[PDB]
Amino acid sequence: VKELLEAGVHFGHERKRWNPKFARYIYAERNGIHIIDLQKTMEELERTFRFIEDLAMRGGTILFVGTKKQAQDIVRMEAERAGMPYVNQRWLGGMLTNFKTISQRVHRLEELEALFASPEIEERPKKEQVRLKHELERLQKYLSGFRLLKRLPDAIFVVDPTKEAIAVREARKLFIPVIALADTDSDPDLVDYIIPGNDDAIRSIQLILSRAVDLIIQARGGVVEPSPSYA
RNA sequence: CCGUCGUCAGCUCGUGCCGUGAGGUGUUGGGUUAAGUCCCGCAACGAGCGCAACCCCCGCCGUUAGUUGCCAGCGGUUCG
Ligand SMILES: [Mg+2]
Ligand SMILES: [Mg+2]
Ligand SMILES: [Mg+2]
Ligand SMILES: [Mg+2]
Ligand SMILES: [Mg+2]
Ligand SMILES: [Mg+2]
Ligand SMILES: [Mg+2]
Ligand SMILES: [Mg+2]
Ligand SMILES: [Mg+2]
Ligand SMILES: [Mg+2]
Ligand SMILES: [Mg+2]
Repeated sequence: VKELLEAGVHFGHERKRWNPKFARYIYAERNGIHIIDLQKTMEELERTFRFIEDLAMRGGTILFVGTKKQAQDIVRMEAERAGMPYVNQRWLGGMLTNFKTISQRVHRLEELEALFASPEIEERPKKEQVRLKHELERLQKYLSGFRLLKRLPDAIFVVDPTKEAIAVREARKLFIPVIALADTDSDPDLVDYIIPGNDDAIRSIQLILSRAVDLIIQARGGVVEPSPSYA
């Protein structure tokens, strides 16, 4: 499952826009660029996946965090493939720390599902349709992956702990383990299970996500061959 | 019970987040409207009292009804 042709996909980026805590996972600066010791990536995959694999067979949910436009679509395929929740658009404040309240806003979604599946009155004003439809069209935009989540995840898995510091912040306050693919602009000490790698190139996001999705499905009852990606 | 600022676009709440704390946040920000009006954005997410709507008068048309009201037509018409 592990693989070594990762250097055929990322080895890292971003110059002196670095975070000094990450130096322990950096090989050298060549291309005017911080370069990640890929060896140092394997070590942490071994330990991180052990967590994920051990987390797999226990039948426990995982929240998928990626919202930079470089990792936007690629998380949506993969979280569904493993049948687990994600956030694609905005990470709402209090998704975790205020779950019962945020998820009180999925009950409005599930309730819209039914109402627009006929009939429960269509003699409701034309303009109210206009209003309700768009609201469904609005709600749908954000919550499509969060709706699966019906309880606090036993872990969360992140693309950018720097870009999604808020997510990381809530998880911490809820003692939830934090997992993340994360490059040198990020804060290492902040993540429990670290995948020290490029977090912007779609290449790198595909390799590390999918193979982690596969490790999840492998120990969660079955296996399957390849998954969708743009070249 | 009333005047009043003021028919002005405002005033808050629940939870979460922030601050030792008063409190902030949301309610700020772009745009739009008669309006916290609606949109877009966002550690905020919703809820409430207000705005608006629902009620009355007027402007067009219709159905129903035709006296004490009306008279288009015809006939009588002392001439109403
Ligand atoms: Mg990065
Ligand atoms: Mg509060
Ligand atoms: Mg202060
Ligand atoms: Mg406090
Ligand atoms: Mg307060
Ligand atoms: Mg105000
Ligand atoms: Mg205020
Ligand atoms: Mg404004
Ligand atoms: Mg006004
Ligand atoms: Mg309003
Ligand atoms: Mg706001």
